[PDB]
Amino acid sequence: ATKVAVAGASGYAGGEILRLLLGHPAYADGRLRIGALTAATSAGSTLGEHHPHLTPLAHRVVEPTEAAVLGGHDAVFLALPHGHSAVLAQQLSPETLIIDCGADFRLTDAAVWERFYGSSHAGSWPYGLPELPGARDQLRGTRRIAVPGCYPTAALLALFPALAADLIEPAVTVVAVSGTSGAGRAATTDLLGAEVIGSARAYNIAGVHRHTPEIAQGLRAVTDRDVSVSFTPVLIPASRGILATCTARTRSPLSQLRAAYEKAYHAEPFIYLMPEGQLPRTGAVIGSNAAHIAVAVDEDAQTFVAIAAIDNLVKGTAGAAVQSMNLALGWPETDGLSVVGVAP
Amino acid sequence: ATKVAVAGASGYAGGEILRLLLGHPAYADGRLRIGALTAATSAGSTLGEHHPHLTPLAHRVVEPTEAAVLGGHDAVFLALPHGHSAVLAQQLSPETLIIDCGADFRLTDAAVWERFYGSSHAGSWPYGLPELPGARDQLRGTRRIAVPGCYPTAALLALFPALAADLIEPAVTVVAVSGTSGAGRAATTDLLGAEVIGSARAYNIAGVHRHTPEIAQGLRAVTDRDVSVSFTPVLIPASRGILATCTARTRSPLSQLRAAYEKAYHAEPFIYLMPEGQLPRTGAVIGSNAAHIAVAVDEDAQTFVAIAAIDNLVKGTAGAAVQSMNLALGWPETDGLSVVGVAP
Amino acid sequence: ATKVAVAGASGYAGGEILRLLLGHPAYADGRLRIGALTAATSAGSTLGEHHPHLTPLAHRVVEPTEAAVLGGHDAVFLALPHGHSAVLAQQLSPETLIIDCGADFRLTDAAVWERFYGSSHAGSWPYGLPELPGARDQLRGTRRIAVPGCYPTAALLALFPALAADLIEPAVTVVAVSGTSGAGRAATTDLLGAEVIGSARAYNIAGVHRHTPEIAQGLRAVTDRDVSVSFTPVLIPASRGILATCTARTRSPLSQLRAAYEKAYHAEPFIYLMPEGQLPRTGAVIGSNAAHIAVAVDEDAQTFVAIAAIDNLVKGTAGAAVQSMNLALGWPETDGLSVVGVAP
Amino acid sequence: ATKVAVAGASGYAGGEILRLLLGHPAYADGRLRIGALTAATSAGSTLGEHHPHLTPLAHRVVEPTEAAVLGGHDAVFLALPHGHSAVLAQQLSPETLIIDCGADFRLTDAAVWERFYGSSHAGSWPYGLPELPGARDQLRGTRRIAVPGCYPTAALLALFPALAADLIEPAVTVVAVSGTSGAGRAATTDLLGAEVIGSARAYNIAGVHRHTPEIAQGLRAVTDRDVSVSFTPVLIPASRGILATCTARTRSPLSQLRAAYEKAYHAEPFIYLMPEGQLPRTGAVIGSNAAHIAVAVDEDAQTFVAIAAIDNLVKGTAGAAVQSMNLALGWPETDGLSVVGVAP
Ligand SMILES: COc1ccc2oc(C(=O)O)nc2c1
Repeated sequence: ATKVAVAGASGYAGGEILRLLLGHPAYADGRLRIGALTAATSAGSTLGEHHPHLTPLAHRVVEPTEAAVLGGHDAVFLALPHGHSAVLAQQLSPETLIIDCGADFRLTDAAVWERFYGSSHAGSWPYGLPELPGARDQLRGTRRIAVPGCYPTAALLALFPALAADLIEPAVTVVAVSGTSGAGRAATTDLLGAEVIGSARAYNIAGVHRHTPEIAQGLRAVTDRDVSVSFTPVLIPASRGILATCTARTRSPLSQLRAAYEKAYHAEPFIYLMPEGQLPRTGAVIGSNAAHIAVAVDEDAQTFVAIAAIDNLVKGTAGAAVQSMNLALGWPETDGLSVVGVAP
Repeated sequence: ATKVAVAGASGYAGGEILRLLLGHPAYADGRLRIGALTAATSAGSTLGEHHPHLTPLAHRVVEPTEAAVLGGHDAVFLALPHGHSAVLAQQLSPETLIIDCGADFRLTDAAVWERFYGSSHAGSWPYGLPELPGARDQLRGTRRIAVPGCYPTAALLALFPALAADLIEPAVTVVAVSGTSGAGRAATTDLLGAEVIGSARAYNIAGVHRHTPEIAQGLRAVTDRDVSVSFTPVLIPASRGILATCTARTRSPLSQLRAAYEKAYHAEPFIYLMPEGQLPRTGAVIGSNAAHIAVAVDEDAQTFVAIAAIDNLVKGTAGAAVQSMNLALGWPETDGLSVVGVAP
Repeated sequence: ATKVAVAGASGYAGGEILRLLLGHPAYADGRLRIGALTAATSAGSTLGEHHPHLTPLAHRVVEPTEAAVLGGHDAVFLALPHGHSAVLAQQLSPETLIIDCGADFRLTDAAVWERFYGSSHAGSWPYGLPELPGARDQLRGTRRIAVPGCYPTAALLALFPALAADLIEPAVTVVAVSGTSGAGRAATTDLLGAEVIGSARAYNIAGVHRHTPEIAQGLRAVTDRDVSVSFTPVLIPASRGILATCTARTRSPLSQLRAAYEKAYHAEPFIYLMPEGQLPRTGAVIGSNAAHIAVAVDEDAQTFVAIAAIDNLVKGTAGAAVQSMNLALGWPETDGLSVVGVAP
Repeated sequence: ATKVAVAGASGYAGGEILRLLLGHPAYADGRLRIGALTAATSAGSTLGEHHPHLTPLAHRVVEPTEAAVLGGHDAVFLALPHGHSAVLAQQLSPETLIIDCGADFRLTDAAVWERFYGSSHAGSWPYGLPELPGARDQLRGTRRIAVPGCYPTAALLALFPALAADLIEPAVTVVAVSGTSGAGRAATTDLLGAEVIGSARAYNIAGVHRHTPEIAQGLRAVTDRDVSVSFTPVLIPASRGILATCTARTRSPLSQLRAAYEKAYHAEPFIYLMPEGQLPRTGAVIGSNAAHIAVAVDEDAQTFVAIAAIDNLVKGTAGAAVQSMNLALGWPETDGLSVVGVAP
């Protein structure tokens, strides 16, 4: 009865929305209808030209991207770059579920948006990260979703408990490796297979990366102290995956950092704490909506280290969208989002 | 009802079988229960120490592979080296469904089997290739199953429908590239990551790879003529996937061959014919039970060319295992096996 | 005192030429200066913005590709392995040593050329593959070089000693895996890292690959029969590397065939026969101008199998180019060319 | 004429010394000669069996690792599987140049050594990082040399100059990604291509890594305050390369920090300072002995960021090893070591 359209369907995100939408129970029983699949430039093509893993929808024809095609859908995924979701949302009937993978609606501070993105703040919508305290309540039956960035999802999951229990200091370093699908499907020379194979490199360093404020915005959402974030992302030879290594100055004990995480997550179905003597690997969460997380303390340096492993495309993008979609239409949150990753 | 056991749950196959069983719809509604996860290798530990993606079963403990342990199971998965499924099939009730991922019960010729293994021939169970014509009816209600080798699964899918209608000569050549995951978890020096990264090498050439006669066996089943197969495997920097390039001297028009395949596979839900001038790619099938297949004709060389992409671990082993038992138990055969790959 | 210019310096073939020139003995003593570096687009930027691995040259500003800029150089390299260089070559003084990496001057049949390239045939220079019979002689002193394609160099190297001795039939099959760098540096979607990592796809199949007639061409110079080439190329997750699997039916015994290959190759310094029971791998030759070669007989298939492994940018391109530059300036053939690869 | 021996030649470390030795200019003129090749578990096999990339020495036989096999050599490179070569070192003539790629003779603090390794402190020989203040002198004419770890080489090359001019706090964080050739050649189930490919994982975190102290020790040698090291190593899908992300609270403008680096390094030919707007990548330095460094300041977070790239098997092992052995014998430091990488 609920028909959904996808803007950006030819992208990596839109291909991952459509993969999950195809595995959904409400798509098996026909509750959910895959409607119009639109793209910016390849309007006229079949889906199987872009996404040959989506063979069920291979025949589909990709449509232009305007409200003339997105009307009369109940949900609408925008897997768009920024600046487009803002104008496009305003064009759709305010009763339709807009779920935005773009950044346009993530930020609460307008002057912060302006410094990192260079367009005008559209405004804030419910953040698509159910585990974040106070977010699940906000998304229940909501008709707007701003899905998080991939890196902030890894960083908040790794760091927020220990800072929410005031067991670490509100200055955190984050260094996260990520696979090449976070860069997008836009072809450049830095994303050529020959350039990324057999090479790592960090980029947009020393605070300029746009996720930096997102990490701090979500860290400020469980603390009263000023929050400082040094963010460094590294590109590695992998197609999916994000290993976030999170550090902060601490003084509290391990048994208290530990016990605070399993209280935060012992009921969270998608967040998994590694058994003692295990560390997360991106490999283990790939294709799933899970996050493998380990905590430890560096004593000779008085530092808390949290490590976190998500899939940039699932829990960092599309999974988060469908998860928070489920809460938006009252369906079971884990409707269609497995915790078993495809390995090796 | 229907209790399930897995012998050799330590290795790549066991985990993959467990991964499928966890998504099987009979596991949701209870008609299937995951029981003894047995293993000679490291009996005593938790699964998670070996399969950190199967976290619903990370707590389970690896009992050793014993007749006593598999006893009292309505179904026993056997993903171990050759020779031990001959031993253990003899130690279990002839009514228990035995699905063997090993080699023992595949070759219905006896001098051939001793020829390339040095064993002595255990016997012959129905070939778990529900798309080999006739094989579907020999598994509808069976209790003994031998699932195929990964490369044969791909060659015979690429080659049979054209040899079946004798549009090709029975002298076939097949060079197939595969990931490191079909070589097993037995840590050897040449399977190391540093060596297999950035490297492709041929191995077990000049028809001495024990998948050579298994391709033969499948192929005589569709020709009265004299088959001779030149098989070369090549290993490439990937973990899952098989791309099989299969060519043969031909003289029939492309149209005659094209339509033969559309006939053999139009109502095959797992076998997908690439649209005209599209080509299989392993990344599109990985994590899926799909075979992606394309054919053309080399006129100047008067060769038929067939390309077949399977996920080596799903459709080439575990997914076929699961597929056969679906037919064994009179459950729909598409249950718990998807055609949507995980890509990129 | 030889001045050298490279047209196409911002790409892979050009960059690898420069890399071999910087470690050349003639460059170390002033006998070879590195003149102009040109490319179509991106003039005025620095070479380090394209090849940060070539830090000795990183300061060099890239100039426009005109026959002017290229003038006043004793040797000019045309780094266009996928481009068309015939125009320029006939606008430069004919006293210049011209090394064309592209295909324009490879083929000695205008008809074959128009069919596979859709353009007017521009002629036929000495094939820069010194190892093939009577190839090294036409090169000694030559001021015009046609550099062979990566795939062609491999297949030819593994099959010709045996066609030449009439110890195999002239109907050869060649299936070659290659890293993504042979696809050049043009930013196309299907060459992004996300796409090529974890996948393998055959491309341009059924003899529609412009390298098919080149292998036929080079093979025909060693026999009298026509030669029928079934050539299949596959892309694998690697940046460099070519491992060609070459089959052909025979009734020769192996010891005769190995005899052929030792005779063809005992005094060839860039060509290494694998000891009995060893097979080449691509990682073993990356960086080196070497080729690694094995040969076997599938007897139950009456087939002869050869494996060749070379680097697609060294022996398949810049190494051959430089190896034929040494023969063209009367310098030692191995000057600048290592036989030791950079593994792992 | 210096006869050189290599203990543990069949490992990644050893293979990389012999490769560098073959390109050394004193191995062409004959002042250097490759003597014994000791191999613990494979005496009696052919080196080619272990290092198919080293074909000039494929024929050599691997001998048992014994002091008589080595004696009678002017130089002995020690590269044991887990170092711990103090025992064997003691069995050698004091006349001999001993270059230890292990850890036993690295650390100058015997209690530190005991705590991290759990063993006798055997002492400390000159550290093979000629670029460190006052270390190059300790190296001219030495006959003992302790090769530094791959990780400390990069962390100390990214951090020493800031600390040396007192421009950062002495509390430093290091997150370093690395290829699997830094973890040795010992066949283990988590070092398999199927496990590494597709995955990143941090290991031995939060002070547990035996290179945390090494980084701490080299940093102390340049400032008068005391230093803490948060060190986190991350394994990524690559055979070679380390990308070190280094941070510390900042005391200064960036102009002060860049000056500190251009002064410290401008006369170091293996250290390359990235230009305006560029950042280092591991793929630029592969197989060269260069390190590429860039530095920046994150003003919002009051954090300095250094990024360093080196080939772990070259500048973190065999290159430092041969670069030291050049100074041990008064040869030019740069002999046999290029600053040009094998990209892509
Ligand atoms: C992570 O959030 C996004 C948002 C837009 C995107 O677009 C693409 C693309 O590949 O075209 N990937 C995307 C990811």
